[PDB]
Amino acid sequence: RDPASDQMQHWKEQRAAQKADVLTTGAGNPVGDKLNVITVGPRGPLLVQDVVFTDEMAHFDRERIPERVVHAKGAGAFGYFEVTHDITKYSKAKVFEHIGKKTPIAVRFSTVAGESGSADTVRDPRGFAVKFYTEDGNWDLVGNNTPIFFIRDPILFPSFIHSQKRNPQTHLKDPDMVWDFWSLRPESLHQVSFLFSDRGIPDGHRHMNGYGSHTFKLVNANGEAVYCKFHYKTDQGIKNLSVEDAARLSQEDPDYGIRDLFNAIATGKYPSWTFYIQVMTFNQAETFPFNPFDLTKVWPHKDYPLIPVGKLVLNRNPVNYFAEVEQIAFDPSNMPPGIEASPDKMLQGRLFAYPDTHRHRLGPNYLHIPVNCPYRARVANYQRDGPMCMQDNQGGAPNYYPNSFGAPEQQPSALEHSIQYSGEVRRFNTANDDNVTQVRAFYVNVLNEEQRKRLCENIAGHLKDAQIFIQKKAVKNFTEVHPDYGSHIQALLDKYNA
Amino acid sequence: RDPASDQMQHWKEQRAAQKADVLTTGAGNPVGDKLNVITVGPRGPLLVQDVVFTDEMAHFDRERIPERVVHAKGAGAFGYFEVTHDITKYSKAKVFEHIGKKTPIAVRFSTVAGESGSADTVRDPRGFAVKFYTEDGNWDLVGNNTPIFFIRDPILFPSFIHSQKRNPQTHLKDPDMVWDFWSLRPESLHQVSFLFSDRGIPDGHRHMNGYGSHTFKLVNANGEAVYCKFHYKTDQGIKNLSVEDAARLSQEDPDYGIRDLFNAIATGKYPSWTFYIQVMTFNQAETFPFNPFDLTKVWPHKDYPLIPVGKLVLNRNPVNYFAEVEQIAFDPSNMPPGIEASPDKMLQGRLFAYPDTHRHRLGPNYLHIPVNCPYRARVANYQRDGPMCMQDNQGGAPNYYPNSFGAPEQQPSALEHSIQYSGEVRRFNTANDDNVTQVRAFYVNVLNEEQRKRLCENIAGHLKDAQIFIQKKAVKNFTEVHPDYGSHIQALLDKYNA
Amino acid sequence: RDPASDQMQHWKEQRAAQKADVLTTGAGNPVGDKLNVITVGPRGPLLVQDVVFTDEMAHFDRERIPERVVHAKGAGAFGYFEVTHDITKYSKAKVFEHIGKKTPIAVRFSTVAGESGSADTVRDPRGFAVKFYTEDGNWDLVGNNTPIFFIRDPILFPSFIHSQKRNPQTHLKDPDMVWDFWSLRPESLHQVSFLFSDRGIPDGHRHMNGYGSHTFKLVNANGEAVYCKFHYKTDQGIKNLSVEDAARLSQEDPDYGIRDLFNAIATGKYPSWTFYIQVMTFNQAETFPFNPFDLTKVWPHKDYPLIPVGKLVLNRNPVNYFAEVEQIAFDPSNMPPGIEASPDKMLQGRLFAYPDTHRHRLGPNYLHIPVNCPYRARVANYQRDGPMCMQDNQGGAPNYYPNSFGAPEQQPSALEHSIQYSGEVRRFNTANDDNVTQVRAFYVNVLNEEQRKRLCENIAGHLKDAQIFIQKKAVKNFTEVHPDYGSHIQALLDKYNA
Amino acid sequence: SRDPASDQMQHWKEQRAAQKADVLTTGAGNPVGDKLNVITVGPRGPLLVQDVVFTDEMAHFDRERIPERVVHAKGAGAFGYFEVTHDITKYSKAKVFEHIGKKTPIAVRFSTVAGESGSADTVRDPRGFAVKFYTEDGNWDLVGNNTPIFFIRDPILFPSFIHSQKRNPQTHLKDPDMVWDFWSLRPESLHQVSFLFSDRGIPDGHRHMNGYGSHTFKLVNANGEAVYCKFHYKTDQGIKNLSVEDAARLSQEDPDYGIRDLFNAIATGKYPSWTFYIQVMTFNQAETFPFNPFDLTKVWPHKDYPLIPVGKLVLNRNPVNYFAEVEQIAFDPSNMPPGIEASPDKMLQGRLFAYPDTHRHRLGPNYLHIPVNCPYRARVANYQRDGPMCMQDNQGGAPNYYPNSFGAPEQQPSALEHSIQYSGEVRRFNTANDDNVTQVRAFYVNVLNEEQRKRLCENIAGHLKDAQIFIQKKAVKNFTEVHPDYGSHIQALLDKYNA
Ligand code: HEM
Repeated sequence: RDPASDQMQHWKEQRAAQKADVLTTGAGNPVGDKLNVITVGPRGPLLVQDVVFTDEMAHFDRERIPERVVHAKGAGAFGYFEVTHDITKYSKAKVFEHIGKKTPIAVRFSTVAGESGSADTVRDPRGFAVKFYTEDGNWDLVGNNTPIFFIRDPILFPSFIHSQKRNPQTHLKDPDMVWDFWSLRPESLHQVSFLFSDRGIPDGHRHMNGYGSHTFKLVNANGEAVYCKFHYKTDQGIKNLSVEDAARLSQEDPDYGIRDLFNAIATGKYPSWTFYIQVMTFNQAETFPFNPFDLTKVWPHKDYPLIPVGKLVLNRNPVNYFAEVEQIAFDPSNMPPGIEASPDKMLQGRLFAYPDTHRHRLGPNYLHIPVNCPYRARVANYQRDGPMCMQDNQGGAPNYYPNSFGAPEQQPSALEHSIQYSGEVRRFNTANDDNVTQVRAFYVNVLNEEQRKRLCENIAGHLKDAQIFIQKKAVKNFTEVHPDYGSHIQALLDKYNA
Repeated sequence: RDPASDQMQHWKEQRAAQKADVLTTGAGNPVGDKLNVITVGPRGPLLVQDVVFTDEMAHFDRERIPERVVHAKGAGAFGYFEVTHDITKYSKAKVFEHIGKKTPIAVRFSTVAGESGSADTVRDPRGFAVKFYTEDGNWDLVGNNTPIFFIRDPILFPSFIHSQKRNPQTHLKDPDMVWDFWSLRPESLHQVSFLFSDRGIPDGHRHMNGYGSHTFKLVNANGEAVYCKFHYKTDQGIKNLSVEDAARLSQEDPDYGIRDLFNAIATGKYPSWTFYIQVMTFNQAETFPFNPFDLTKVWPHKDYPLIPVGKLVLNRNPVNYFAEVEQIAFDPSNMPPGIEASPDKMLQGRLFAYPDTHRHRLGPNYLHIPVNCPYRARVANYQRDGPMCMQDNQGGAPNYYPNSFGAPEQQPSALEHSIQYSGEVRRFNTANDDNVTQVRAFYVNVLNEEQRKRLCENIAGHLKDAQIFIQKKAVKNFTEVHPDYGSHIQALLDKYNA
Repeated sequence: RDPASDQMQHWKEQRAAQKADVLTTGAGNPVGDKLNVITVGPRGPLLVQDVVFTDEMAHFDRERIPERVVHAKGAGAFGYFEVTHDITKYSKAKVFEHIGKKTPIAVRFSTVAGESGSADTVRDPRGFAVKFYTEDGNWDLVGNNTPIFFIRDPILFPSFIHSQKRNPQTHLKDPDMVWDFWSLRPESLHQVSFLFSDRGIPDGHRHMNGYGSHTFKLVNANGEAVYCKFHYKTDQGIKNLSVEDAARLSQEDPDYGIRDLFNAIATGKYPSWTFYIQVMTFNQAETFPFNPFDLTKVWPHKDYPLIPVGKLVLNRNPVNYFAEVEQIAFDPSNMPPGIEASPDKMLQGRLFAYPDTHRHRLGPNYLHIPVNCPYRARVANYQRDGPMCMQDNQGGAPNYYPNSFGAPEQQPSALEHSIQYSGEVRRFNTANDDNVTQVRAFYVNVLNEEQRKRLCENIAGHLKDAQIFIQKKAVKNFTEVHPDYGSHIQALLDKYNA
Repeated sequence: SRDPASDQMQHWKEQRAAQKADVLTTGAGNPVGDKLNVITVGPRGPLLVQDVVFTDEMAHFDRERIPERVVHAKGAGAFGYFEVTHDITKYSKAKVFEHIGKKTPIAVRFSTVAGESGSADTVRDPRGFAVKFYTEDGNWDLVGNNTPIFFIRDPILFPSFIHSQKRNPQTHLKDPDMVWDFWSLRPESLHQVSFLFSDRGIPDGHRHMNGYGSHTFKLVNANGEAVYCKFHYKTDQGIKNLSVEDAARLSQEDPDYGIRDLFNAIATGKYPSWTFYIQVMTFNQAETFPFNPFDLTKVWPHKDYPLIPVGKLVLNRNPVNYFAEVEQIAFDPSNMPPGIEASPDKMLQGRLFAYPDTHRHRLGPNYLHIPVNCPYRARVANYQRDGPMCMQDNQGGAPNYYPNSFGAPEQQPSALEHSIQYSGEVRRFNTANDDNVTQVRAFYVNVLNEEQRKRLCENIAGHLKDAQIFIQKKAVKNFTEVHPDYGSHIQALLDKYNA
């Protein structure tokens, strides 16, 4: 009797008021009997000329595409972003042009490590990907529910993902892998501390915040630029699940977040987020006491306050999930003029990985998929062909550039902003950037002892199943942040170890 | 110039009287400079943040799809099929519903053995596929320029195709392979004789006939059935290129068939074909002097004369060749009600092979591409998902059948025609059915002494390159068709063997 | 300190005393630093010439392949099959040739509806696939832990699967879908009663049986044929979990089946199964009160007793799960001489489905994958090419049959059995084919009073969520099996709809 | 009395010295009783699904084809070795150059450029000359051409140039407007177009042509010192070309002339060889070079940069299966062992991405598991896993994350990349107006005699004539800037054609 459990009945109401459609093959031929197969006699074998069977059976056999290598389990919704404040002094992006402008958006939430059948309510970072359909093209802000990440170099991302997933022989989640990587890489202390905090299991997707995480770049109409951070905080309030609640729910309803989001929109409780930016000038980036492009660190609110910008509103549920959610593609490199990448190593690597994996998971022409289409921008270029090529393939337009025959032209208004760099082209070590200073501020200044104990309990509940030498180096890293942090964990580890 | 050479100039005189479009990325983001790459300094290395380069380059790297395993080289056009005579007593198909009914058609000609770079004017059968967009879905008549073929059992087709293409080690056309298989399978004599006659290299595609080759089955409104052939003869006249003419044109213009057909439609010289059918009753099927479903045999006109039905007209050149011709897919299994298959073993195998290879060459959802979409029918079934799902995926419609929720329903007016078959289920040998009779009639009656000489010499020019024991068995088959036939070729071979 | 948790340390104890391997790219180039990405200066952007990063990131972007459309969540193991008795009177199959002959096997257990991330201890059928690498090629016996199935016609299979999986709009398991199809298809009664009994949730894969379910056909050396059923019963004893235990484990260890099997093998507690068959002669097939090819029916033991055959033993864990378990493919069409298919419409449908779905999920040459390779037979034929062709591609052997150059030859002894059938070619309706007779026997004779209580409880526990009109027609089906059956369920349903 | 290619099926059979035929099996190894007749219900009845033999063979026939190479689709392949003759360890520490007399297996694919899988070999086109070294430090792919230069000097123009070299997107026909509108708007193409439309446009097979790395590369020695090098391999068979008349004839008579020619030469023992040289430019001379030494449209003059010998390439083994060993072979310019790196050549930078990207598309994500692409002389050990058509053991139970405490593969600092300092703005620097004419004039006036200049002009005219007049005018102005005689001679011919 919930809106999700009645969707077939609601879809019906319209069909009772018509007749049914005629059942057809894929080629549109009417089917006379699709409940019984063609055989010679009632007890005879099946015949090849039963095309109706093979046509439907062969499409069933190809229903599955590869799930996302990460963030495989998720839920999608649609709505709009509305400007509420003028930040045209920082970014000339059309999406910020004037107060009151609405831009259609697509959103997909997710976990990270679990695959397409896992539970929603498990401890994991929560993906929060937003796709803005602007006139200067699509702007993908592929954020998640934390301002930081576990690593600061993108070449370590496949290893970290491997360590979070299944053992390659046993196919089991391996704590030895999980904490051997985290202990050997102490830059994860910051996001690990956030991961095992209360915010590690949000109460559905509507009660959590979202962050672009990376430092980005904004460019105004004068060609001047600043660096920035994208925040969108829930208007529904920060709400989490205790580990007792999510465990029950992980079995009771592994699709808790999907059901919650669909039911909420289906009854008009349209969720919303307030969209902010932090701004840091180039001079301020030269005097920041850390690397401003270090994904393990936040811009403190005192020195870089939140400037409000707008509002994210989700008011439409997907009609077909596979078409509109499973096949949606977010590319962090989808950035319209007035918004550019920073030299954040992690973001730099993301600029390659997403279109690369999307050409594998979906296909070379994945931007032709309806939800991925920049349907508010006029696409015209010199790319042609590819498997599953749709529309007119830009027809008979000349396919080489430059040309003398009227094909599209570049326009200097969309050219990037120039930055001077100097240095050797090599691999600079960032393993020993500051790993504990901002974490100590998190352990002492952000949490109460009620949250400190739950956090130390949350880590010890899972680290206990790793090897003792791993716990040694793990605790060693927590004591460098706070001796309270380590010894608190160490006592609880002494408990499970007996 | 000819309308083919001027196609870029004409596009300029239709579009380029306005401003030029905006050159964008795949995601629609405008591009300021698509002529120079992003580097650090004028002589510095390339940067990953030049995603404009990666967007265009990665799509270029993915343009190519597998060519057709056969008939890789061809040309496409579009037009209509119009009804001129009433054959509704034979077939209830909506395509012949009333005289004057027009149906949009898609057509693609082709050679057979050559790949995408081969020449048009070479000795080879000529594919002639026609796609009818009917209200009952698409009907694909995937014919060629001969009423017969080389074999009568589909299990030998992959080897015959292998024998006609490149040697697996040298990648060269091997005459040993061609005539070893042909001498070992004398059922090929009928189509080998047609291949080496003047028709083997028709003057383009407008000057050849088209045939469904196979015996088909027609069903009227009262359930009664008849067996039929599909003929469509050229209205522009039969015309053939000579050996020196085609050899020269293979050098001067490999794409002769493309250019000729394109320019004809472009100068309003629309080619056309007169549609016919032969009808054979089920009682006549039992009295037929051969297997009536034997693809190596014709139905003689004296005993089974042609019957007018309609006309085929091609009057629209493709706008983008890749999207409309290279991506087009014809399935002989695509038959609307009133048109069914016969027990032709060859056709029986083709029922599986085409939708099977199309899921590979194009993809599981290849019917979603525009030219293969049945855009005059209403596709409604319980198939969902698949790679590159292009439509709404039928929304939130119930995906299972039967169901109590108004989803599509089978209609019993589309049921197939039921007939009894007699015998054990078993591999029946057709290798030594009649191989020579209808070939002797082709040699003595269909040709004159001018055409026999030119045909015998055409065979000798290719058979001479195989080994002697291959020439021997080949002559043994030709001598078995007619003594003058075999001795004629043996005379030429002796000359070449010197 | 179970062997699963200590897999990495055990692997390192085999290192120990070996210097670790040099870390390379895909092309074998040694890597200097795989922990830091190339940039222009310590805080400059990323460079395309960091091929090491791209080489690794691009492969991580492609790790995932489509999961199985059904039976996605599974566990694999290896061992052997040993012949214990003499059934050469029935089957000339070399896999049964002598008592004591050992044939290697590979096995995969699985759930059905859950996808890759789902839990093991849920109510579902349990796939039990066995691949026999025989000297006559591979024999795939793709069974599950029940001798019957929900349907008896393969064209209903996509819809049954669709109704068991997620709603197309909400992406949630939909009880209306599950029971609308089940209520409208009473042929599901027999397997539904099994599914919701105690046997619906086995305590791991070692404590369940396996059945081929379908009728098969055995042929001996003298051409005599008989029909057959396959049975292999667990020597570890049938053991099932309560829904309370199963629901609890689905939160603790969703991989309960994988862990129990991996650790049982690794501690030498090899599970085993006793392989049986039931034999029905063709004369008994026509006298049989039921249709001996209806997948919803069993063969009663009193009239067709279990004939012992051999032993299945699993004594080796997989080394790489993805390479050995995820990529393994079973085709019921893989059958050596002495083992044939029956006119069982369901099996007839499966003959096409598995190779079809493996060419998509895995690739056209998925038989080249080692676990799918028939490494005890010599593959030699005229198939060539295909994407990712890995072996010698059969070198430079003549690729056409027949030929005169000593290529592989057919041998007539491997010919199939020839039956004569009778009747039209048409779709015969099998919806009302005795849907209750063997179900009432299951309720009355097989079960005690407790089992009936749990059965009706497990039924009403899930049917409670279907619409009232869906419950009525469902209770109608159960009451047709037995008035006590459907009234006990109805008595429970009213306590749920209150 | 027939070339070895013709007799290959006969030679295959007689290799079976009275062996007895292999048993015909399905894909899964099941013996086939009758692969000549399909299963029917009666002699005149319809086909049955339980004929698994027919479907198994047919469905694999339906999937034989893979996408062709987006460029260089038409070509031939051969295998052999590279032998070191001189000591260049002063310049590079590559194991393939380790000591004099050291041999390394090589695989080579020759190719044309524009035509697809069915085109003719003896047509005017650049010739691909890719060489794969299976060294103990992994594979070294040297993906070269038969010319030391190219048409453009920025990788972003390569798709547009290739498009303008292939078929018109509506008519599927070759288009002179497309071809000569791009070249005339991009006058950096002058240098390589002149080489194209000279006598070296249609070589007489693959054995009678040179090979070059074209790009400037970098060589690093054992001390960490680097230079800028050019790779050269010269035919030991002599420069030999086909006339326009004979090339036209052979394109019809024998479309696969080069494939056949190379195969018979190896099969009769006439193994072709190429002497491997290197040009060497220090970093000081790099700052003094009158052009951009990383400009792919320019060569280092031999008088100023002489050839230093290294060894010879030798092709002595034909492929056994063309599809598996030639059609499926994959060369990646980014396959470079230590002691060999890339220069900031913008064209080389784009190719670092394109080939492994296009190879994951054409062949599949795990294309390095294909044998002819396998670096079978080095032990692959990394933290990559799974993927479509995972072939070997997938590295077993080895830990799949780095760093790790369980003895999995480790980086070694001896393979670390050479470091160069760069300075400037990060932006798009224009190189369209670099020197486009200086070396083009040297080739027109000195490398060619009067007889070759006429054939050169007649080849440009015989093709450019089919373009529109306004394209001919801007094209001649480009040739005029090379030399007035150059532009005037072409204009003299074009006026004859256009009448
Ligand atoms: C018309 C009926 C059926 C059809 C069309 C069908 C189809 C399929 C398909 C497409 C797969 C995926 C295979 C893969 O991707 O690896 C599969 C898996 C499987 N099926 Fe069915 N199925 C049917 C009924 C059955 C029956 C009757 C049984 C057993 C008696 C069964 C047992 C299994 C098992 C065990 C697997 C998993 C194989 C593995 O572990 O890799 N199925 N089926």
